Amino acid sequence: VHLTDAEKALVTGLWGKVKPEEIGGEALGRLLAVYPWTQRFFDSFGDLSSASAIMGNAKVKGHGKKVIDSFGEGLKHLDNLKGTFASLSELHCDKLHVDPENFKLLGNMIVIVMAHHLGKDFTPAAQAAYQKVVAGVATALAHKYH
Amino acid sequence: VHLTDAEKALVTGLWGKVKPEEIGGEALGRLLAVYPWTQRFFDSFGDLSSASAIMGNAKVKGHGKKVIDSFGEGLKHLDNLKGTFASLSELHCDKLHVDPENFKLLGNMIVIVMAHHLGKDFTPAAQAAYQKVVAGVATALAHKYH
Amino acid sequence: VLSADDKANIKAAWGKIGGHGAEYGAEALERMFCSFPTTKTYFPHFDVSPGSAQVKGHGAKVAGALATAASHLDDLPAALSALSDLHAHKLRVDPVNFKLLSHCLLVTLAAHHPAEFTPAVHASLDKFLASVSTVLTSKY
Amino acid sequence: VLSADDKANIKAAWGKIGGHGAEYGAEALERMFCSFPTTKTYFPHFDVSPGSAQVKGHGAKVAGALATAASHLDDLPAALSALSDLHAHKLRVDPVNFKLLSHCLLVTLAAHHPAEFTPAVHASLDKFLASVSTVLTSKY
Ligand code: HEM
Ligand code: HEM
Ligand code: HEM
Ligand code: HEM
Repeated sequence: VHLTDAEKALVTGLWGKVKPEEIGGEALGRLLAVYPWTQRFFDSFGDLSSASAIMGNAKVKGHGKKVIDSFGEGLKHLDNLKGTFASLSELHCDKLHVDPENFKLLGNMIVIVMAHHLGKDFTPAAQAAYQKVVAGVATALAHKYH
Repeated sequence: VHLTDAEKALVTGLWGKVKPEEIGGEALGRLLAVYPWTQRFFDSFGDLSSASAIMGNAKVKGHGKKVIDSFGEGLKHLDNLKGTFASLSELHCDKLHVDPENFKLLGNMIVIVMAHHLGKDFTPAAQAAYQKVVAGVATALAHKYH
Repeated sequence: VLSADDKANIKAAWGKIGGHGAEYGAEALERMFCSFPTTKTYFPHFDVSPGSAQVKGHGAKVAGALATAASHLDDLPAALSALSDLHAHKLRVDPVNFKLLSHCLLVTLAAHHPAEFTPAVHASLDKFLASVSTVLTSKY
Repeated sequence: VLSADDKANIKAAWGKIGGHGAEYGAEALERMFCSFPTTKTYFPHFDVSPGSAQVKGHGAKVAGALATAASHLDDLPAALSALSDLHAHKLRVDPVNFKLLSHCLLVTLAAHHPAEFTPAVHASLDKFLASVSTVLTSKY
């Protein structure tokens, strides 16, 4: 919930070195291929039958920008990480019925994709910080599961 | 979670027809039996080599008794699970290093032990009432998990 | 995976169920909907009210699949392949709800056979339900 | 379990690893200890400070077993039963930690092999490490 400003500077300084739109597209696409039951929530999105189809699915990329942009906002208020996502936890819990364990899985994809794009510069310290960000975002998207 | 009075009356009503030391002793024992890696947290307890040894362990009986006392203390403060489980949450977090996922395993063992003792009186409605309680206990045990 | 005593316990435990499995499945589903009502969303076409004829006849189905699994413990992937197509490929059930139904099924078993639901049998059946769950939520 | 596609991607992916394994296995451990510091309580006797002789030599052992698992996919319970005893019977590692370590391994392969770490390969490897986890965490 609270990073050291060393960790905080690590996340914002490496976020500036990636293009958030393809971070979201790849992460959401990698969730769908690695944890394919997640596709059940995406039937209006068209073809999700294979890895290449998910990666070539135009609405999956479009939805990754929505996901990643709201994630970007989370990176601007790491201290009130709960309030920015309260509309989203509202929406995933009560209208879509996404099990809260799956929020961790998408955050793991964001971490794996950051490593993919950044190579050596995604050090264990870089991951340690970003793990804290996705852990807190995931718990935030779960605050309304009763 | 918040419970309707019909659910509070159901939970407190059925609680007064079991003896908690049996529930606690049986729930902790079944946890260690069903989920063997939880034994790792109980090396000063001695023999946990078999289901036979576990359910015969006198320290297990003793600890299940104290666990059920705290659970029972939660049953009287359902609308205050945070504050009532603050002391035990930080102990499990910072000292014991107990992964928070395991809180729900022990909670589930409490449900199953109630069904064992109560038979058909543990109605599906009775289960849903108790399921809400153990999920609250499990949540409260794990938000001061920094 | 399972041990010899798991296999022995699962098979021993499954024998004591007998013709009650059809009802134990129906009760397990009803307990799953009553406690975890978001699992109703997997059965929109069902009358899921308690005592519904559809949940009754479906508990008999789930039962028959579990007894089949209990007698083919070495190779679950083979004997449940057709059922893995259903729950994974087309239905795409979140693995979490198998844990839910597994728990409700063990609640049912604890609620009906107290002298037989020993801690050892319980541990083996939990692993049994974990193995069938892994088979059915696999291969999308 | 895995599919023929998953088995094909595992051998192929591990094949493209080569002599880098021992290095990846150490970096993975280093990522786990740094991201998930409670995992360090499983190695109370190790150095576990960044750069270490023991952690590096231990990463090789982790990398060696995975190579064995990668070529014995149809019989992991057999070729990993010695490792199951250590982690499940002896150490009693909490399953949650095998997911943390699995995750850091995939970060390592993503960080080192961009072009080869395709979404399909990623998917097959997550089932690979998850199958290995199940064996290593199971009693049997
Ligand atoms: C960190 C994790 C996540 C974030 C930040 C996030 C964010 C968002 C956002 C911003 C929307 C916009 C709503 C819209 O305009 O339609 C959305 C919708 C949605 N999300 Fe996520 N989400 C996350 C996790 C998940 C997971 C794990 C699932 C399912 C496995 C999921 C499934 C959906 C679905 C089905 C929609 C509606 C899509 C549509 O109807 O257009 N989300 N999410
Ligand atoms: C419903 C969930 C739980 C409740 C209500 C609970 C409650 C308690 C209580 C009352 C104590 C005694 C503290 C004292 O007397 O000072 C305790 C200590 C302890 N708990 Fe739990 N606990 C729960 C879950 C767990 C789990 C899941 C684990 C491990 C898997 C665990 C491991 C321990 C250990 C090792 C101790 C200390 C015993 C010793 O050091 O000998 N607890 N807890
Ligand atoms: C031990 C675990 C399970 C077993 C053995 C099992 C078994 C079965 C069987 C035998 C059928 C009927 C196949 C046929 O004859 O056509 C079926 C269908 C179905 N199952 Fe399950 N199942 C399990 C878990 C679950 C869970 C956890 C869910 C959802 C939460 C689920 C949802 C469904 C649905 C929606 C159908 C379709 C029924 C229909 O369309 O009428 N299953 N399953
Ligand atoms: C798929 C994942 C893993 C694999 C393949 C693996 C493999 C191994 C191997 C090959 C050894 C050496 C055995 C020997 O000396 O004969 C070992 C030892 C050990 N492992 Fe793992 N392991 C895994 C996950 C974990 C995790 C998650 C933990 C704890 C968080 C862990 C903790 C240990 C410990 C404490 C030792 C003893 C080290 C020593 O005494 O030298 N392992 N493991």
